[PDB]
Amino acid sequence: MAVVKEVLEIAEKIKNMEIRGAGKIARSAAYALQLQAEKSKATNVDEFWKEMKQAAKILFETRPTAVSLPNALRYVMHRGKIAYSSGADLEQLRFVIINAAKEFIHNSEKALERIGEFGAKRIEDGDVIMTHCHSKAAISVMKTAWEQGKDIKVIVTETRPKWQGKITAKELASYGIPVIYVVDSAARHYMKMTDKVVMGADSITVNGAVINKIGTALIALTAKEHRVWTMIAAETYKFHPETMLGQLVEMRDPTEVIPEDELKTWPKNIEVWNPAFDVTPPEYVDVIITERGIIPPYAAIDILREEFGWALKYTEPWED
Amino acid sequence: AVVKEVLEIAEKIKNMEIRGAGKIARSAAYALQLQAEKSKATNVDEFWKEMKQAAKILFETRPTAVSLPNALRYVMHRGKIAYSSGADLEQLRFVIINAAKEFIHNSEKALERIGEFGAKRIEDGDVIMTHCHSKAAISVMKTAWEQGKDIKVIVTETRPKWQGKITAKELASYGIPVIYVVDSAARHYMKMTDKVVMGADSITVNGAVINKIGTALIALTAKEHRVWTMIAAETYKFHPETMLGIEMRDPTEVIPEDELKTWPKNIEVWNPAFDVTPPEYVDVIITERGIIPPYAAIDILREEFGWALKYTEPWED
Amino acid sequence: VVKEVLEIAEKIKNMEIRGAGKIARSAAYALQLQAEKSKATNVDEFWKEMKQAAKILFETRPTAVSLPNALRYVMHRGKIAYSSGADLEQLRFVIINAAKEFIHNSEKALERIGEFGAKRIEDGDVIMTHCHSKAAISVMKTAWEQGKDIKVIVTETRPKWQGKITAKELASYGIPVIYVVDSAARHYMKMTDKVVMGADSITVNGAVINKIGTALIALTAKEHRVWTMIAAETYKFHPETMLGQLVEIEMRDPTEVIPEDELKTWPKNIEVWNPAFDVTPPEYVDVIITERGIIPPYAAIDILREEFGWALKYTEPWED
Amino acid sequence: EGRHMAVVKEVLEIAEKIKNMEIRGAGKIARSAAYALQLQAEKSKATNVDEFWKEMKQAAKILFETRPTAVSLPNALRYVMHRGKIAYSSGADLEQLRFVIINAAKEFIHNSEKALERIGEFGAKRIEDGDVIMTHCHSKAAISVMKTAWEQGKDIKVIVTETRPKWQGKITAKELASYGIPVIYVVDSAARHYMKMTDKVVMGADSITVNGAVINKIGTALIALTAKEHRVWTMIAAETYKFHPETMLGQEMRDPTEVIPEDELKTWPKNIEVWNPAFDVTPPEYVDVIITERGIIPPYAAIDILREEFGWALKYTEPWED
Amino acid sequence: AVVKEVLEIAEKIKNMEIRGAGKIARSAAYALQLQAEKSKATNVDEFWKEMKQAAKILFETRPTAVSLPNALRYVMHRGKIAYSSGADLEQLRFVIINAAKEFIHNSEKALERIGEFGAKRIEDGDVIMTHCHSKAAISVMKTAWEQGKDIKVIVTETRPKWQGKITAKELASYGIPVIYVVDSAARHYMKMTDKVVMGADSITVNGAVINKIGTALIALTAKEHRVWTMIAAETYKFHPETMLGIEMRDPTEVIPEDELKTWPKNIEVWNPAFDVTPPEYVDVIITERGIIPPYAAIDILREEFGWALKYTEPWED
Amino acid sequence: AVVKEVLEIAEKIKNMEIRGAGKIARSAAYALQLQAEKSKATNVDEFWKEMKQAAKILFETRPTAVSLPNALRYVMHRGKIAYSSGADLEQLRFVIINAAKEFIHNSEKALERIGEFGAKRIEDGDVIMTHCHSKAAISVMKTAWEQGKDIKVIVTETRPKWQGKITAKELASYGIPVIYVVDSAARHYMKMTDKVVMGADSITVNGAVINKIGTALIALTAKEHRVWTMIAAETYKFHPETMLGVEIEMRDPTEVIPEDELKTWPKNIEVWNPAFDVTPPEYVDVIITERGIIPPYAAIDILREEFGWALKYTEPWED
Ligand SMILES: [Mg+2]
Ligand SMILES: [Mg+2]
Repeated sequence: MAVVKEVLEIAEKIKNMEIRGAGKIARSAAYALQLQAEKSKATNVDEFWKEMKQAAKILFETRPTAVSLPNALRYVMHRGKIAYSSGADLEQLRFVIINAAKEFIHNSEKALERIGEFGAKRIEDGDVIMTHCHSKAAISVMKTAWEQGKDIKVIVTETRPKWQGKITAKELASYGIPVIYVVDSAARHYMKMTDKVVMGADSITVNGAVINKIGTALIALTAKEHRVWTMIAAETYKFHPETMLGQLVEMRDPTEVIPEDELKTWPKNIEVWNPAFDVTPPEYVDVIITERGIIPPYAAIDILREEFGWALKYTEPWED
Repeated sequence: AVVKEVLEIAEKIKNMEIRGAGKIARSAAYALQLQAEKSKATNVDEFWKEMKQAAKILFETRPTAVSLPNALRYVMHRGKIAYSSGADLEQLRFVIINAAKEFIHNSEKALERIGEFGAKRIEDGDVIMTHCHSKAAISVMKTAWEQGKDIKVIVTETRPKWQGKITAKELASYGIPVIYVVDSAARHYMKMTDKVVMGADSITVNGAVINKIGTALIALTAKEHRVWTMIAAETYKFHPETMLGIEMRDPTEVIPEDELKTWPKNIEVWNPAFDVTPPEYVDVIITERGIIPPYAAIDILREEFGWALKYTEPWED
Repeated sequence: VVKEVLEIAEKIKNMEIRGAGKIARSAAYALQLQAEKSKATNVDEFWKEMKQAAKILFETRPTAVSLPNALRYVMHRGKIAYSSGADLEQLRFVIINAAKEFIHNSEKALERIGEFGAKRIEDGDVIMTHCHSKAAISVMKTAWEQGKDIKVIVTETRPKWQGKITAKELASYGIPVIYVVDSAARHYMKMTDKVVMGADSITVNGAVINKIGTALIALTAKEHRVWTMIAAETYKFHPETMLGQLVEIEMRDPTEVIPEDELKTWPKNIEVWNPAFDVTPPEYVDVIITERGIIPPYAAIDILREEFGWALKYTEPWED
Repeated sequence: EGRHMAVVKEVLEIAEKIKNMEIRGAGKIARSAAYALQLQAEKSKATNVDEFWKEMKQAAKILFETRPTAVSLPNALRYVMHRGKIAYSSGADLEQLRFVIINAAKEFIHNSEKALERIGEFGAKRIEDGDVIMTHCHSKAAISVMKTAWEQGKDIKVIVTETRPKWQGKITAKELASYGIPVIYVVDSAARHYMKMTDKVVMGADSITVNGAVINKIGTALIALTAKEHRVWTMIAAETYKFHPETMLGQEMRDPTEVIPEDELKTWPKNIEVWNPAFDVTPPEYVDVIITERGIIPPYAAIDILREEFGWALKYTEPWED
Repeated sequence: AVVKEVLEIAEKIKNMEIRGAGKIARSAAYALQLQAEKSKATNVDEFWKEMKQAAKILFETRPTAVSLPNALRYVMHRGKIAYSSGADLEQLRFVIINAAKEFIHNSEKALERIGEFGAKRIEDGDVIMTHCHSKAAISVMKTAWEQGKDIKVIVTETRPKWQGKITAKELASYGIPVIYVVDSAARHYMKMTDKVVMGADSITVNGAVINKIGTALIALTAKEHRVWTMIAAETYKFHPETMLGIEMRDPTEVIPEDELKTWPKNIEVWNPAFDVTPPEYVDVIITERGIIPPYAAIDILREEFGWALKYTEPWED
Repeated sequence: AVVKEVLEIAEKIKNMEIRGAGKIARSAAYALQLQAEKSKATNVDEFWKEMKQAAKILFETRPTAVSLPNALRYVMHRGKIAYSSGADLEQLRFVIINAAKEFIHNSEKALERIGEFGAKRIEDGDVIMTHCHSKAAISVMKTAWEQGKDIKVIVTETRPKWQGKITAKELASYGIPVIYVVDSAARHYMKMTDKVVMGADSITVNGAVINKIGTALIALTAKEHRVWTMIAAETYKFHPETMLGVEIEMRDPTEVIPEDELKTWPKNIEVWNPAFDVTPPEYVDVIITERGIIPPYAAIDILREEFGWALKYTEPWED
């Protein structure tokens, strides 16, 4: 073990969750690799690649759950592993790893903006838009469309149990966008007057299925039933290599639904389940809006391939 | 030319003292009965037009109500049929009182009988999903279980007013295991649901179901999962009109007045009471006279309340 | 039969008078005169004068639908009376009476249909229509006159261009019109709230026979979940089926499509087919707007039975 | 000394004709743009791979900007440039790079020249003797599939839809009739009525979206909808360079007088607005296969064509962008 | 007070000397005819009282028989109408006797009639895929062919009892081209099938069809390929209840006893007799009175067997 | 200059002496391995020629088979990359030999791996339905059962050859509770099925599955009931062909109706015994290969990345 202090610190903040959010986390791990590369005591082209992998394993293990973390690492390590086994020199390999990370970081910092741009192109003047939860990426599409002078109205679903809809209603209204706040159970009733559906995603599966706050799949279902164009705004680093459509089907604190004081006063045979997400089938989603462009759900695997060097080779860049 | 025994009820109905689909329809019937058990009518002619007022009276107390005009249509139809065919005082006065009593009884045993029919469609081990707080739907659940059927109910929260808490506590008290979830979880758990049993506010001539907001979403994913879906609704909830192709409630029902004051002026809170569930998303409707296909609603209107295409209320010109 | 009966039949055969309503009313009028002017001295002798009277009108244009219905309406009621041991005068009365009743109702049909349909039109509704249906237009004018702000998308309706007539007519009343070629029906179904069309005839199951193009529109309306209404008088309901033997209605003159001049400029191996109608399955029709009220398509048979005494098993009222 | 103009005159000349529209058609344009890049590579006076590559990118940029509405144009550019960008980045020298580019363009032009014939053959594999085929508008690719099947000895009858407002069906009817193919001319409204006696639907395309959706003349989607309703095998004949990386339109209202002649329309109350959309969008689910010069593929493989043929991927720049 | 002949026919239906939807229906009806033709009653009320007794006894032989209750409903419905309208002994006796004859004659022309109605929907050059061995369905094919139509029939094996072999030879006998294949080949050959014609054991109140296992599978792929799917069934096979949302035959039908003895005990050979085909997967039902949409099944229960939202059968108090 | 053992195995293969997807594959790979291990070439160029000739000799034996050519592509594609890159004689031999060995090893542990991956997607209590007799499919269930996961398996008879009996008996042995039911009952029991797992005779470039007749019907109903459906198949079963835009293989009619009984049937009757069903990729959630689970529409990527196939290129042993 010969990893820099910088790296060890970043992983500490990640492992303890001092750094949260797909974007910030990914940006952090990429930057950690960048540090291990800039300030490295190495001397040969193998000692460097070795310690580079040493670092990536640590960062990786801070949170098995974290979705964007593994990808930021794969992004930087795949290009590195390719330049490496290409016979590249020491100072040569270092350069590769630094620009890969720096390019990742920059790309990520601009992620929310570019997604907004790409999604706004699919937003028309007079469009009534329905959304769910509190998604920065989705909100960025609506905001950009409004800043382009497009006259839109956003139907915000409450999003029980944590009510993320309130934050979304207030945030959107703050920019001056007309908002209609509604209970989740009303998504179908108003799908009849919705032109576009724009939601975010915790992660995307290899089949292009969408993992997001419960209710999401319900909205997508009725949107599909009404031929309402449905877009999912998500960064490339949220694309996941495994299946979840029939492999997962995370349970959260039951008290999020029924308050502690209230829950204890309830019968014993009544059980409160509070599932965090549901899985939206690829067929219920028209396109996924990423920082690199709009793509169809089933193109998810191409993203995993082109971006993070994924393949059934089933071996992580920092592995062998 | 109306008895106080009538306006006696109309008042409470018009003022909400007598509230409930069942009770309101029964009182309306009872009213039309008294005017037939305490009336000073010479012959059948002064008698009939004497009730057309009693019916029209109650009819205008709450045009909004659904079970209100059906109760009236029930008796009055069987009255105008005999009347027209020709009848005297004690001839028509009879068919009237007779019908009113039947309806009233048929109603008192409604929830009981609906549970009966519904239970027959419930199997041991059936996981059941429901919405809002329907006595009709709950009766079905409570009967299957009281027949020795091992059922487990998934109760949806049912925002904005949380009728789910009521349904959850009530069912658990009967000793029925309950699983409480937010409305948004309806699709997620539809995968492990066997039967969907919900109530109704009203039913349309096409067999469409008008019920608390969210009901159509559940029915939509039930159909997506080929889950047998039943709507427990008594005959007098059948409307002779179309609703497919809107009743906004108090916005503070969703966001409290004190909290809603803070919110920006460009944020409106919409609180629709119901949504409309298409007949194709409902397998059968459980009435107190049997189980029927949704689109059979038009037949119930004809048989039960004497509805015909070229129509005119049975208590008018 | 008398003379008036005969002089009306020719004005029907020679089609010197047409229009679902006009001929129906005229057919009923004839039977009325036969009743009002018959010199029959016997009841059974009178019943025979009516049967022959009707048989004569019926044979003028079997193809016509309203005709046999006007006769059925009047004759079914006459036949019933007769079988109850009704006298010469009671039957004459029953007939004359039924005839005038049918005539009156037919006279108020367009108006009543207009009223019934307008109740199903909301302020701000975009309505797509096809051909030039007096019944459909009546629904639109009536809604507009109730103060409802509507915009009507009028389909061109080749080959005879009825859309032009409808566009000019609706626009003349102040109703904003969008005129499009038939091929754009799907394209604009996305901004349509309601579809209102007429019918040449309705089948025993609620299937609609109307001007070529109608079924395509209804097809895409079903695809977009757009409330579809057919405006049609009760006497347009036929006891025939479309689920059984394959029946394709009249083929019209090719020159309606390609004029004679242009047509002799074409290669001989090109045939110009010009079907008048197509069939809309009852599954693509939400409601039919009749002068007696709104009904689901599967109630069509109820109209035939209760209104025209038709019976799957029974015979024609003026037969035997 | 090595004095010379960066972009060669031939390129500016070809670009001119495409800009002035002197050159038209998805094939001809794509062919001319590719040929320009070929000439640039054949006549460059550069003396080092870097300068050459730079001039190459200048050439493409000029061509790309002639018509941002022409769909085949940028794909001809991507085909040649993507392959040049690869050779270039891989450290190839002037000679090697010139060859790669010149060879790619020749390859692209040859494939385009043979595209109609090949689409014709791929489409015919799916046509059977006695088949009743329904078409729309006037598509050379689609017509090619029909003439090819008819020439393989397969008797077919073609139901030609009128295709208003511009009446392209008349052109299609006369043309098919001329090759000796029996034709049934019909109004657009009759599509569903005759879909029951139809075996195959073969239409063309103006462009194909990333999702495999089809952009074609108004009415195409309607026909496809009723074909699906009836399970009639539906094929869209389209060259690879018509595949686009965008969604839906990727951008059209034509002149009202195309539908209602001016002399008659000046007679109509302003109260009536004549809407004449050029295209409609056909969902990939109403299309069984797309017939390409490289073969038959399902609609959702459109993204594979973009990648393999035009080195397309989720990048921020085009192969000729710095 | 039932007459000898009624107890005789009743016993044969109970011990099954009389089997089959048709024979059981015509027999039950004939029994009612006899009770009415030989009744020794002299009072209209005593007579009707007998008819109900005789009907109750006939109805209890094979409770689960489909057409049995309907044969009784047809006759007894027209009987309760005449009676309740105030008919005299002679008149009621005539109505019942007339209603039974009508039903029996109708049932005897059923196959012929169904065949004719179905054939109208069979174009020349059509390819038909069938299942099991249904006289009704085979009647449609035999008829179309007899009308001079060139059609080919694809016959599915129909495990476990190979009823397909019977249908094949039979059809072949008439000189109809036949294609025999395993059930599993349903979908693979759907692509070449113009129309699907199959029989039915019974039809539900929703228009769902109950028939030999596999029927619903064929109907599913048929709708997948949008092929016209017809179900040939007699009106008396329509039942007032819902099944969708059955009988388990002996495993020996699948794996012979001789061999099933070998197999490990941790294996179970399930052999259901029927499956439930959703009305959505069937276009029309071919009846002896006409071609109807599955959803029009309720109009047949009403129009033919006087079925309504009542609680009692025409022979019950 | 084709080595002895090469013409040797190419004989066993063309003579059906050797049969099976895996076996004929590994065997074909091996052949190329010996050709490389015992070649008498002076330089690379002449050696490659020998390799390209030994390959074309194995290929021409059954030019329509599926596993075989994928075995050849696996080794030959890797050899061409080397050769093209300027690989010297010994190097190229090394690449060839080590590629044949990867292919053979990977192929020997194919079933274990597939069962290992498929098992990850099988939950405790799950009811699995299958068709025909698939070692790969069976391997998944067995692995799940041996994982402690309580599972029942509905086995479909699978006429006309009754492969269901074999599968029912086999799964029984491992101690797995089986439910035998005729083909016609697939839908009736899909209502209680949690997962569908079947095999494949091959996979097309578009992800469509070619398998024993009746396979498409089951996937059809499984799509209707939203039951997670899985197809277990070796990567070398992917075939660079399309079914999109005739009969695959008509088997002897006697498997359906015996000669003794058929001989008595009239001319009018004609029995058709298709061997395969074509299952659309839309009715298949994932394919289970020795390298992991993949969506059907990714079949083209397996052909490209595993066997180096590309529509615009020629087989690695051509020219
Ligand atoms: Mg009805
Ligand atoms: Mg791909």
